[PDB]
Amino acid sequence: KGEAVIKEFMRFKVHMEGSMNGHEFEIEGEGEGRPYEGTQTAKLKVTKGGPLPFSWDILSPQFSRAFTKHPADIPDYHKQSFPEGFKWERVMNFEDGGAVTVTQDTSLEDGTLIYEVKLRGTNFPPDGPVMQKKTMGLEADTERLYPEDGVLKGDIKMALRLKGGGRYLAHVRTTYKAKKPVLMPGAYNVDRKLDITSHNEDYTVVEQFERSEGRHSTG
Repeated sequence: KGEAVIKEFMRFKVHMEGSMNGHEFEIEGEGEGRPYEGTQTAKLKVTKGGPLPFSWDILSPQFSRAFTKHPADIPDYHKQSFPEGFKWERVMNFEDGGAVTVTQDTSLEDGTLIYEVKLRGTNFPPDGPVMQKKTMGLEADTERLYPEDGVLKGDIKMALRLKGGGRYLAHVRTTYKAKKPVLMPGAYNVDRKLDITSHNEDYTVVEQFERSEGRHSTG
């Protein structure tokens, strides 16, 4: 059924189980958006291990690949994968040695997208900006994707804003795997900006917004 199945308005539910420097936690949330316009929002709640003793900015990019706008000539790998869906596998590596491995499953149940996330973060300095909660959101960035063996492989130069000024950098590498063969794009870029739009004081309830749009590279 493919893109037919992804409607101009879609809802999702998400659950994450994670650990950061051995601190176990869980998140549950729900979201919605306009998949063809590249916009979405989510409301997340900490359901275990709260209040989190680390930056929310580690978690925010783990909460939705059906919601990227494409120009007419770039086929949408993720939208085509439905109703079966897809998985992804990510490594984030930060300038001070922090490391995060993340896996995700995306399915569709009764017209709602279902996301299950598993996260493990290690090697964060206990007095660094992530474990001291001294970051201030993700800067806009670009994911360079290329096709290989029926999967997409992405690379991001990510930047977290520091409280008081400056940037805290990471590289993000992800493989995106449809559960059935789909029409492959060529190599292309996805430009993203993800904002935390509201939160309670202890970040046990958080809302975020993301705009995502695919484009060709010029070289």
